[PDB]
Amino acid sequence: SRDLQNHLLFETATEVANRVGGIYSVLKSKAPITVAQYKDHYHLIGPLNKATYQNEVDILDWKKPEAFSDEMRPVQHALQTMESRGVHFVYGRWLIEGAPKVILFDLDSVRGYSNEWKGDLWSLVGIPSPENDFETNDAILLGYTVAWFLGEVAHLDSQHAIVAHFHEWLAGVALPLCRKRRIDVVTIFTTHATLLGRYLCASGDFYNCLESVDVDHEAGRFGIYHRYCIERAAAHSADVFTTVSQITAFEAEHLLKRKPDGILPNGLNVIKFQLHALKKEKINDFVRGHFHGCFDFDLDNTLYFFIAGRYEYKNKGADMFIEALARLNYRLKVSGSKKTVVAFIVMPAKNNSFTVEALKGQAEVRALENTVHEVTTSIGKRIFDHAIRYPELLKSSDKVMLKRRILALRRPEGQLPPIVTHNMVDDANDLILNKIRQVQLFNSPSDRVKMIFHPEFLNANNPILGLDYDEFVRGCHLGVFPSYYEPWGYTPAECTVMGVPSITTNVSGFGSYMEDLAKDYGIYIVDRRFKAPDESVEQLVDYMEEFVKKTAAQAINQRNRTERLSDLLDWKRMGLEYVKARQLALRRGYPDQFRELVGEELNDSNMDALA
Amino acid sequence: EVTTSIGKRIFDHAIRYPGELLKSSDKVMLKRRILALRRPEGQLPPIVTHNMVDDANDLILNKIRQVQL
Amino acid sequence: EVTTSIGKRIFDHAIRYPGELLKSSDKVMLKRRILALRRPEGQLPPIVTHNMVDDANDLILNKIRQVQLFNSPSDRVKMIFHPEFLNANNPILGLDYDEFVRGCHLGVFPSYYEPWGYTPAECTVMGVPSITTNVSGFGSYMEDL
Repeated sequence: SRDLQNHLLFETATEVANRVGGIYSVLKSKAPITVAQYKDHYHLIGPLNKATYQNEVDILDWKKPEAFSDEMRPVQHALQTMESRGVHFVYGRWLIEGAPKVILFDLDSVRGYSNEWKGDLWSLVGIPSPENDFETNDAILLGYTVAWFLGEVAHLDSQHAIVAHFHEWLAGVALPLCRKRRIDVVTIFTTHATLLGRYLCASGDFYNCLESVDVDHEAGRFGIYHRYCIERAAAHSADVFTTVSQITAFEAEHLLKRKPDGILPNGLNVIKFQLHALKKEKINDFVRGHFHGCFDFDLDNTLYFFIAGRYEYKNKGADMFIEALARLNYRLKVSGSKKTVVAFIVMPAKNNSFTVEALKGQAEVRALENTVHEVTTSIGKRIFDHAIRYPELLKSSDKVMLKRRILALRRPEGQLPPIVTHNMVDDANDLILNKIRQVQLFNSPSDRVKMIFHPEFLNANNPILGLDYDEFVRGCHLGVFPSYYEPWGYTPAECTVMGVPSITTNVSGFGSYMEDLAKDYGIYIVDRRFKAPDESVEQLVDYMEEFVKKTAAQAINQRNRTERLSDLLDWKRMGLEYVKARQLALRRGYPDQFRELVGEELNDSNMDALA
Repeated sequence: EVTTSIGKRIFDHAIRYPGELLKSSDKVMLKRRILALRRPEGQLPPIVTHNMVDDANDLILNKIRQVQL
Repeated sequence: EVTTSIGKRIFDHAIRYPGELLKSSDKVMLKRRILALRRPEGQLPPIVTHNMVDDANDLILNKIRQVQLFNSPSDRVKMIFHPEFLNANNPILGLDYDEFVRGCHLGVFPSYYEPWGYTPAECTVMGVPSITTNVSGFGSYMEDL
């Protein structure tokens, strides 16, 4: 009879020590909080990537008697066993804050049992498996191996109750087998999206008619069925099934046919982040360089809005964003407003570096700054040297360079400040460019919202916008992320962690989470789920307008409010949901033993029903 | 302070395209500062920086006094 | 980051008065940073910093290829071709021409046709030894002093 109190934890995922997904970040940022709790009882397991593992893993020698404590011996012999049978792997530490221990199976050292396994899978779970699909070959390989490893452990270990957490389908094949072979681990499966969710939303309706689609048919339609089956099989074979967000839990219910037992939101290592004025000034420098020759508005009266993230035109809501800004521009012209909104779109596209036109802008305004500085320290010297000697300060020499530098700013007649900072490797087909053309936001002086597409990551060493993303974000006034498909939404979340009011939606994971915890705290949530497409856009313009018409003091209220929401997103608090999931996996596995530890019988239908 | 102001005024005119640059406020605190440097008539710049705990006897002082520097 | 962590710990000790000064936290981030510098086996430091819009036909690249200066460790002269004007605000070589020139030791301008040669001349005005030629305008003028 096993120890529920002092248990083992094995977290499995494709991303363990190779950034291939956004799960990499979850796992990496969670390490610290879980390593603190489980110390050397915790291991992450994943497919060894032979291209990268050396940049991320402190390779350890696992055979040395020191490598493991005495109670943790069994894992070591468990590994020992695996090597006998010719299963090669890299034990080691994953070089991140927390430095959790890691088992990385060489999928090549097992590639042999390929056919034998594709078969054994189909004849226990009816999961088809074409040979042209490497990922599933890899995901089956990984699966059989880990299940193998865990049986071994469960065999040798007999003191520790064993929980095994699996993330996303690619690391889920182990889940059916663990249930089939009646292996003595309680299992947990978290999905960070559904295959069908992505695929259905990859064209341009969803959140309404998802409850009435024939999944078996739609998976078919996408050449996905075998992948779909692994994702479902994992979801039913798990003792506890979870998703990262409420919104995704609803998608999972109907697309995978099992109602999630709970939600495991993504937290951040909030210390890792924790200025606005100091950084806003760097954005100012950019704007003067960009609107040189026709800089006709007041920076003390302009607001900076931004959107950022992967370039997913429809799914990240770049379409709503631009459209809403065009409609925000009308409202401000008609209302006769005094303010300007310069709106950045930071979304990496294929590009051929900066446009000549945008490089010049900056260089000429930088030289103006230099000349002014040289000229005024000259006046300084002259005023002071007069005063100290007691008993037009600009000489002709300075006037001439001053004049030259100001003439350098004039721009060709009828030429407007570019809507893009880079050379697009597809100017004609680009979804963003074409959408801001359609709405005719061309940065003309009449236009009260200005547009700036920057199709590349931000680095502080750039000739244009000399900010690192984190710097730029702080410098700004409002983040705008009208996402349509977005299981978590790190960017809005981490935007808020940095003390910057933001707009998300109720169909973002982060959004939906945030909903249950209004607008006074610097988070607006656009309803993209129940209003019609157009009413959603209009609600977005309302939130923007409201924000523009905010007094200097009304804004500093909000800023200060959101900044205090930051502690709500640390793993210190969100990690408690991983604990409910684990402890529900235990309660379900050893119902009897669990009653003895708690002093009664607690309810076991949800993680929240338990606690 | 005065010159960084002049700086910002010259830069803002320029950046916006399309004579006394010292405004009255500056000329004032400038004048005050210059006047506080005036020394009481016939008071020369001292030959010493410190309070001498024996001003009359000190060899150094007296010798520079004797040579009237 | 790590060093000021140490400075803080050393001072705070002494000031309170009355061995691995690097905690585990710091050793991990140090080790990652060191491993991130490992280059793929057999990769030598490029001879060029940029993307050549005609890599195969380029006169400079082809000549340094024909002389086989490939920057391997045995080579006692390293070769860096930087096909672009120098600007302080660059990711790679953050210097203006004038900064870079000054920070070098020797400018080499073996010109064949050059009625003056402002480059070697200004090089010299910035206090840097330089090699020109008796067929360079500036060289010729220099030979008479």
